Amino acid sequence: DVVTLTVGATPSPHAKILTYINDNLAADAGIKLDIVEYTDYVQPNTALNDGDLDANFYQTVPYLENAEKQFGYNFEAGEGIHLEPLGVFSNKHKSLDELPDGGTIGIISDTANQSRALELLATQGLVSIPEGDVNINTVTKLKNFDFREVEGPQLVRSLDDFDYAVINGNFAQEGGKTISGDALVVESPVDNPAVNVLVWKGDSKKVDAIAKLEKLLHSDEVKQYIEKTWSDGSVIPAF
Ligand code: MET
Repeated sequence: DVVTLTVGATPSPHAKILTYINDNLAADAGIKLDIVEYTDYVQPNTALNDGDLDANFYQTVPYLENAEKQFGYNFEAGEGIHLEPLGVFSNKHKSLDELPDGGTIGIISDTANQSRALELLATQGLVSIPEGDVNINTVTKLKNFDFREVEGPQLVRSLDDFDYAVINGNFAQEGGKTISGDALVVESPVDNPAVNVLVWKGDSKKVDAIAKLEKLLHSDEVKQYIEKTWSDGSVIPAF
C-alpha cells in the first residue's frame, strides 16, 4: 500500500524540486512520484481535469483563480511553495529606457500572466492601468511602442525579434536565463501573491497521498534544496 502519484510539472524549478523529493524523501513518506514534465500552462490543468494526473505543480495562485473562474475547474490548492520573480528580459538592450520609439515588447497571451506583466511595466512608468480587467487593449501606453502577444514557450525565442519580452521564471529557466544575470527589471518579492502551489482535483481518491506530498513540498529539506540550487534570485522559497 505505497500510493503512486502522477504529478505534472514544468521542468525548472518544479520538476527538479519534485525529483529531489522523489529521490530523497518520498520513500520515508510511503509515496512514489511519477513526474510528467509539461512546457506550457494550458496542458497540466487540462490533464488534471480530464483524469490523467493526480496533481500538478506549476501554477501560481492568481493563475489558478483565473482558470477556475474562466473554465469552472473544480480544483484544490496547497500552500505557497515558492515565488519566481517576473522579469523583463532582452538581448538588444540592458535598460528599459532604451525602448526605441515604435519598439516592441513581447508579452504572454494568457489573462493572469499578461495582467501580471502589465503591472510590472506599470511600476516602471511604461503603462497606466485604470483603477477598477487588465490586458494589452485596456492599459494606456505612456511611451510609443507595441506589445506583441506571444505564447508562453515562445517568449525566450521572441527576444531574437523584439526589443524586450516579459518572461515568467520557468520559461527564463528553460532559456538559460536567470534573474541575477539577465533580468533588466525584476518584480518585487514583497507582498507578491504569485506563489506556486500544488493543485489537485476536489474529488481525488488519493487525498492521503497528496497531503503527504504537500507536507514534503513545505519541508525544511525542500527549502534548503531550493536555497542551495537557486541563489541567483530566480526561485525564492515562500515559507
Ligand atoms: C502557470 S502561472 C505562472 C507560473 C510560473 N512558474 C510563475 O511562478 O510565474
